[PDB]
Amino acid sequence: NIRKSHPLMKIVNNAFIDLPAPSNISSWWNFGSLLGICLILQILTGLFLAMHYTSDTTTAFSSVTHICRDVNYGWIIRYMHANGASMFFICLYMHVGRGLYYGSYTFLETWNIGVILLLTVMATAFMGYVLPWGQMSFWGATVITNLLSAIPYIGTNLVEWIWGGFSVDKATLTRFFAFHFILPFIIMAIAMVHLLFLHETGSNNPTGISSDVDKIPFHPYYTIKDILGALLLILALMLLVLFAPDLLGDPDNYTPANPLNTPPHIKPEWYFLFAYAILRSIPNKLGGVLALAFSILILALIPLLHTSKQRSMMFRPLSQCLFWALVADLLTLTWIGGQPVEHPYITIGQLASVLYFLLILVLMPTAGTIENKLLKW
Amino acid sequence: NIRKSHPLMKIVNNAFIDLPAPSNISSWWNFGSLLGICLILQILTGLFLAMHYTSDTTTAFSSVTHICRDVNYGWIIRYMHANGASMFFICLYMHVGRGLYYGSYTFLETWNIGVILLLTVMATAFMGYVLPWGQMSFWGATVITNLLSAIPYIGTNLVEWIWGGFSVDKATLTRFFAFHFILPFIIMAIAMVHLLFLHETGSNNPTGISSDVDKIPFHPYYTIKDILGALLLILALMLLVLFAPDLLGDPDNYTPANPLNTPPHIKPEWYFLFAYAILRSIPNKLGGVLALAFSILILALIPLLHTSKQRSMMFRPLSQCLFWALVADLLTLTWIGGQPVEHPYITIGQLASVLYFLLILVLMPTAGTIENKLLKW
Amino acid sequence: GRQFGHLTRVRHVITYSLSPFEQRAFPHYFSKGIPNVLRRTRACILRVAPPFVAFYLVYTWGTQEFEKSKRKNPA
Amino acid sequence: GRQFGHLTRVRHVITYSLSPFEQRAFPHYFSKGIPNVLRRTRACILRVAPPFVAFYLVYTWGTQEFEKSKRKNPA
Amino acid sequence: SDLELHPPSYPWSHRGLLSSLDHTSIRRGFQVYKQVCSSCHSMDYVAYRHLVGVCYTEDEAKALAEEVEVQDGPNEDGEMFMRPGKLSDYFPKPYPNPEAARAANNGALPPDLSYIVRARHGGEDYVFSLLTGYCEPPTGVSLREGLYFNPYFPGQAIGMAPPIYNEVLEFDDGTPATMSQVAKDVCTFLRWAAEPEHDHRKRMGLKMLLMMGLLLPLVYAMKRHKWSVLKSRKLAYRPPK
Amino acid sequence: SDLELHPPSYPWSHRGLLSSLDHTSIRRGFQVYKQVCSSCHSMDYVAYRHLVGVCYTEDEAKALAEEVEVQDGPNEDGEMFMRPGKLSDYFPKPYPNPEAARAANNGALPPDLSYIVRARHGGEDYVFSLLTGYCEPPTGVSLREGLYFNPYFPGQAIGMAPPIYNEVLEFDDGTPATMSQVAKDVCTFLRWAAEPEHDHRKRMGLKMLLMMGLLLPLVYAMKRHKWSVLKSRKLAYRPPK
Ligand SMILES: CCCCCCCCCCCCCCCCCC(=O)OC[C@H](COP(=O)(O)OCCN)OC(=O)CCCCCCCCCCCCC
Ligand SMILES: CCCCCCCCCCCCCCCCCC(=O)OC[C@H](COP(=O)(O)OCCN)OC(=O)CCCCCCCCCCCCC
Ligand code: HEC
Ligand code: HEC
Ligand code: HEM
Ligand code: HEM
Ligand code: HEM
Ligand code: HEM
Ligand SMILES: CSC1=N[C@@](C)(c2ccccc2)C(=O)N1Nc1ccccc1
Ligand SMILES: CSC1=N[C@@](C)(c2ccccc2)C(=O)N1Nc1ccccc1
Ligand SMILES: [Cl-]
Ligand SMILES: [Cl-]
Repeated sequence: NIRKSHPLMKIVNNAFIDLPAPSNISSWWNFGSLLGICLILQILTGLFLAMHYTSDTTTAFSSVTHICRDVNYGWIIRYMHANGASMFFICLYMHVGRGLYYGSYTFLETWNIGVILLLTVMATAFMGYVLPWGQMSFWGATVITNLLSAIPYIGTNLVEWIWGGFSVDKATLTRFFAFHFILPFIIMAIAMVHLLFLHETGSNNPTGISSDVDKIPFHPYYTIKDILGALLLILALMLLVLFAPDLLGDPDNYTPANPLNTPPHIKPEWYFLFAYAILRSIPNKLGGVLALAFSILILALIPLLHTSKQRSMMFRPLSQCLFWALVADLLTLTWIGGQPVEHPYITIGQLASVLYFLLILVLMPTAGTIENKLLKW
Repeated sequence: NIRKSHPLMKIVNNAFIDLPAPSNISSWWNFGSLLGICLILQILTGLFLAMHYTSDTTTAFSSVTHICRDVNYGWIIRYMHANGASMFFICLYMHVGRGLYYGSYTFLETWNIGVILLLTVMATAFMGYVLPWGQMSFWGATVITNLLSAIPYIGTNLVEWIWGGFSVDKATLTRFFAFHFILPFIIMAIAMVHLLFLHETGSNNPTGISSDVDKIPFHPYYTIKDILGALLLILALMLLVLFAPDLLGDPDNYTPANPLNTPPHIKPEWYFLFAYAILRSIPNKLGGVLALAFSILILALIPLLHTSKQRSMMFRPLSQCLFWALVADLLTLTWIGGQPVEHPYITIGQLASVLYFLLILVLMPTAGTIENKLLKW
Repeated sequence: GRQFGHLTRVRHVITYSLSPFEQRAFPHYFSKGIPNVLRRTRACILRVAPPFVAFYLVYTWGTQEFEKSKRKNPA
Repeated sequence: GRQFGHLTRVRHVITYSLSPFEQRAFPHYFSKGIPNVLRRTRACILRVAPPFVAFYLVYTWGTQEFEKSKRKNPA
Repeated sequence: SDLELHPPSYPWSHRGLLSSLDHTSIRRGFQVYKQVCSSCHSMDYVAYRHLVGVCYTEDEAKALAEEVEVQDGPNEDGEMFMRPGKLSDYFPKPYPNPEAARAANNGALPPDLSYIVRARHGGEDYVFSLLTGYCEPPTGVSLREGLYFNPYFPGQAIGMAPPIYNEVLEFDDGTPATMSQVAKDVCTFLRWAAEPEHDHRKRMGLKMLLMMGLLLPLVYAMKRHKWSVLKSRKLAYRPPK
Repeated sequence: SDLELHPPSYPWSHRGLLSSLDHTSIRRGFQVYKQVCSSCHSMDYVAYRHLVGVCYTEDEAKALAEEVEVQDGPNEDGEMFMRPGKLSDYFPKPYPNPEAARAANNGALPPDLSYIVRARHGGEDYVFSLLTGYCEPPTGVSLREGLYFNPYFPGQAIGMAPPIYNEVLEFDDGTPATMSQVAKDVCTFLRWAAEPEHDHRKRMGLKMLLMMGLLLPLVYAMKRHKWSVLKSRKLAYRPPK
């Protein structure tokens, strides 16, 4: 049998064909491969955009226009790439939520580099949104890069060193395009290490109980379910591309960047609004920035906060409710982030901001200790 | 011992530390790692050039100028990248010559993808030399892309489809920059499969005889020899960068591209001159192109031409002489390729061109059959 | 990695299975399917719905206040 | 891959080795080194040199012809 | 920081998910832009050739390009000169740069209109409501000379005088050039200017929905087919006693 | 397709591997370019600020930039206008485009000189030999009016009249402005124009050679140190009998 002994097809076999997998993993386990597909789509649409895009402020806005009007089928490539990025962040957030609800974070190595995979995608989509060089691109790029000015002593030096000047200008757009090109390949490399550590143990499953007593081969059972899921992923993408391309995009980005005046109200893309809300919830520069970093780096210390003698929340009602109060709370912070710093959105943004950190750090750890005592162990 | 059980450091251990290696591999085995170093240098210098380069004909010439004059230490980055590419081709040609002289091609899988690694580097350096958009860049790009017009029936369609127009223009320079960016990462991926198949067997050695009876660990013995070799690789590069940057570069490339007249005599970079000579040795369009393709794809069928009962040429004097007549013959074709199609360089170019294919296909196969009979087996 | 034949230990467990060409891929899809969906939502609705209703009430109040907070008063 | 302890079979072979801090890294570098380089070049020069001398003769003749082939003749 | 009134939703014939633009109204809308708007507003990203096969023939669009003079050159003497437009020329800019534009428009800058529908919330609903929504200032608001009251513009004070009115032009097909007619036609054209792919994307969207309506249940059926071995499997535990 | 005569190698003081440019000769060479060459030849890639700290002070180079007038704008009225140069301006182009240049130079195009030494084989040896190498045509060659014989130019017929001669300018430091002097100074400046990094790269080159002369034998010594275990190992074969 050559499938099991060829040094190249051996690694494919042990990952997609004869890999033992649990027999009961639900649709929430489909998002791992949809992330891979999303990445592949962003490579290909991204690559075919880079063959017609130019990286300088004078014609960066116009080269994207040139794609949507003049090159054959470039407008569809461009909206696939724009909406593909948003589908990427849908899958990312389901992927993480699956890991929290069902306790998959106990795979420390897999989980802790998963956090790294989250940061690098954010850094990618950030440096992608700058490239069309619209108004939102420019000033969104200005707010973000100035976060480093809050670091004491060395702040301004790192910002102007990143900028290559005294503000985001021609030098930034060129290097950001270079970074946006190369990072998605680094991502693919780390995603391969994601799987390598994963296969060390195999998948968790909805129950949190070892599935060694009842495994099925990945092929044909999860190859076909991953196809079906991908076909629903294409459906989601194409509905956005072909019936609502500017639903998630802001209108202000359709006016060339102006370094002299801002829009009266700026809002990130939806997938960053929850974190922008946390930033604005503090009337301090360095405080807001640190609260923004810990908002995402909180994931790295979830495994240290596991108190339950059970792994999944499937059998933990009191943790379920606190889990869904976090989704609603995160859905609240997303709403505030899309609204102007005005009454009562300000005070709401602070209460939802505490509730975020309060749930993860206090309410959920102690909630697991209670239900352990309710079960007499 | 964690070095042997951590799933990540396991693969490093079995490749650079505890890997058994022969005890007698000479300096000709140093060029494998120097290729890796060369690749890393071309990534880094390449990346830091891409942060200041612009990809459109109007300012593509000027952005490279902008690097060599205005950006801190960009002129040294740029000559490292230009001369790094030439060092890459020195190492490539030593690497292959090592494989032929010592018979390493019997590793079919490793060898046959090595051929693929040669083609992709040529395709990279080709699409790199176009980017500065000088005269040699433009017309060298014109001669090459028109090779596809020789394919019957579908020729012109593939050329104009590659071009994105009716000649090499703005659309080509943009996609060629995109291809030049992404290909060196594909190379690194295939270089990893190069090693994977290699480690299946381990290294050959100067004698062609199995070294299982006498192996030494790669560390510290070949880690230090690879360092020493790399330090001589930096020496070669820096002598070119800091004392002779325009020795291999042609002067004509310092005038912006002109799509209306050619230079009276065009010459590729040195690492393609032997093959350009083979192309010009035939007064036929499709004939010259096919003779050019087979000039490199001849490597794929070397293993089928092995007749000797011995593996290395170390104990085969009659093959040694034919091997060095090939280096001289290749050194001859390099000279013709750098000279204008005029008497007597024309007829010399044809005799050296036959001698190339005559040696590989006839003289060396039968030369191995003789020396087998001289040794009575 | 991990292989079949080295996972765990099992004894005295029998599995009966039918070929996929001998049975129906959609058996009682609506007959047994809908009652199962009702049981599944019934069993979890009280754990999921409240926090999202709580969000709905904050969302309408906050906009209702903001939408009129910039109205003018006679003073 | 391949590991130490699974390579091959060897019997009755003894290896004596000295520590690298007990001996000299350049022992008789010129005393024994140069005569060995002479033996090595002597042993291979006849197999390497001729084809590159053959190239040298073609190279000078071809340029010598070309360099003067475009000179003018009285006719 | 003023109060805002957002535009209502008008029933454009291209509003529906599968509904194409009305190309006769586009044709009329181009005529509005040329005669009325092009003297203050640029369209830097639309060329005469884009009209071919949408609302004018090639011969019609060629004749249209030659009705204006554009700069070309250098010639063999190094001088710039003027010639009639061709299909490859972009629509002439009314001003060389925005600084001249502010000086010619009491300090205000008429924006480029290539993307105007996409760069403002409400699209043609906003533009239609703005053009047709001028009215006298309410009691207590007194605008400085040079500015005009328009309740849909942020701040309600806009530097553009009402640009359209009854009979500003006559349409080629005899349609009464009422203010509302002119607004409807110019708005349809501006949608096309900002999204020329509009009709083609909806045709693709229809094909995408139909293929998905086929492929989703078939792929679902393949999943259920393979999985049926497991979904109907039966287990029994028979330990020794 | 004519016969060629290649230039000999002159002993420039920057010829050696470690030898810097002579910056007084650069200074004189800039004066040649400004007064004589800049009226026909552009230098699109050199700016006044590049002179600072090489051959002129900042104050000197600023005063030099203000000696010419350059275009700037728009102002608040949308008009272009002229102001004196500043350090950030590139050297003024003599013609707006090459078509005007051919018309002003009997059809020939004086190339940009920013890179001239690097875009022709022989560099300053070629340029020095060309400028100083004009002579009467040999018997039997009759050049059309407008063209000038120069044996170093390909084809021996060049569209540039001899541009330098005794006393075309006076140098600031009193140096006799002989033809050969003028050629030597302008050639040194043109090398600097094409390779401003010249001196710095040689200083680095010296440091690179010195570090390599240290690191190569030390790293060699580490290799031999580890390998000595193997290079002096002794083997013995003792089979049973
Ligand atoms: C940091 C990023 C912030 C960005 C803001 C994004 C906006 C949020 C918008 C909300 C969308 C919610 C998606 C719909 C979820 C419905 C779940 C449901 O129907 O069933 C509950 C299910 C219970 O099922 P059991 O597994 O317990 O057992 C089954 C026995 N038959 O239990 C499960 O299925 C739960 C599995 C996990 C669900 C994933 C959703 C969470 C998304 C964000 C999490 C980020 C946390 C850092
Ligand atoms: C396709 C690309 C074409 C591009 C044109 C490039 C221009 C060519 C310029 C020529 C440079 C030659 C480099 C110098 C080689 C010197 C070799 C020598 O000194 O020793 C011969 C050696 C014999 O040693 P043994 O291994 O037999 O045993 C040793 C016992 N003490 O035997 C060996 O060491 C030989 C090992 C292999 C040498 C590699 C050189 C070949 C380069 C091109 C080959 C391409 C073929 C397709
Ligand atoms: C065709 C009849 C026209 C349409 C459609 C629009 N205009 Fe104009 N315009 C003019 C000026 C001086 C301005 C700037 C006003 C300011 O910045 O305060 C404008 C602006 C617009 C806008 C932008 C509205 C916004 O930013 O929200 C739109 C949508 C617009 N105009 C539509 C001047 C003139 C003008 C000079 C006499 C003419 C003929 C037109 N505009 C015509 C049209
Ligand atoms: C400073 C004294 C000068 C130097 C140094 C050079 N020139 Fe000129 N130049 C002029 C024309 C009309 C041409 C084009 C000639 C042709 O294409 O046939 C040139 C060209 C050159 C070249 C190029 C030589 C080559 O291509 O091999 C060089 C190196 C050169 N020039 C050096 C005209 C004029 C001119 C107008 C009166 C002046 C003042 C100068 N050139 C000055 C210099
Ligand atoms: C580009 C980014 C990513 C890719 C391509 C990716 C891909 C995958 C895939 C294919 C799986 C196995 C199949 C599955 O469970 O769906 C998986 C599992 C997992 N991932 Fe990711 N992932 C990414 C990011 C992340 C992030 C952001 C996190 C957490 C913060 C994470 C943590 C995990 C964990 C804990 C598992 C194990 C789940 C289980 O087996 O129960 N990964 N990932
Ligand atoms: C995970 C991978 C990626 C993500 C999430 C991503 C995301 C994005 C986003 C959100 C934009 C903004 C689009 C817009 O506002 O119009 C963008 C633009 C762009 N991306 Fe990417 N991208 C990825 C990979 C790539 C790659 C690999 C390339 C090229 C090789 C690429 C090339 C481009 C280009 C040229 C643009 C500018 C054109 C445009 O704005 O549409 N992207 N990207
Ligand atoms: C980017 C391109 C390449 C890289 C990075 C690379 C790297 C390496 C390395 C590190 C080794 C093992 C160490 C050594 O023998 O030096 C090796 C061995 C080998 N390579 Fe490559 N190589 C490349 C291209 C090629 C090419 C172009 C060929 C042949 C046409 C080739 C054929 C081989 C063979 C046959 C071996 C086995 C040599 C032996 O163990 O005796 N490779 N390569
Ligand atoms: C094996 C890898 C590579 C090789 C052999 C290579 C080779 C070359 C060569 C020969 C040139 C022409 C330089 C000149 O004539 O001035 C060039 C230019 C260039 N390369 Fe690469 N390159 C490699 C990888 C890369 C990568 C990975 C990047 C970017 C991420 C890159 C970016 C550039 C750019 C921007 C230029 C134009 C600037 C210039 O001409 O110096 N290269 N490359
Ligand atoms: C660079 S502009 C930008 N990039 C995005 C896509 C991004 C930011 C951060 C991380 C990932 C992606 C985003 O939402 N914005 N907008 C924006 C608007 C206001 C403030 C900040 C960003
Ligand atoms: C694209 S111009 C070019 N690219 C190079 C670096 C190259 C060509 C082919 C393969 C690898 C690298 C090269 O030598 N030339 N020049 C040149 C001059 C005349 C004819 C062809 C090429
Ligand atoms: Cl856009
Ligand atoms: Cl250059």
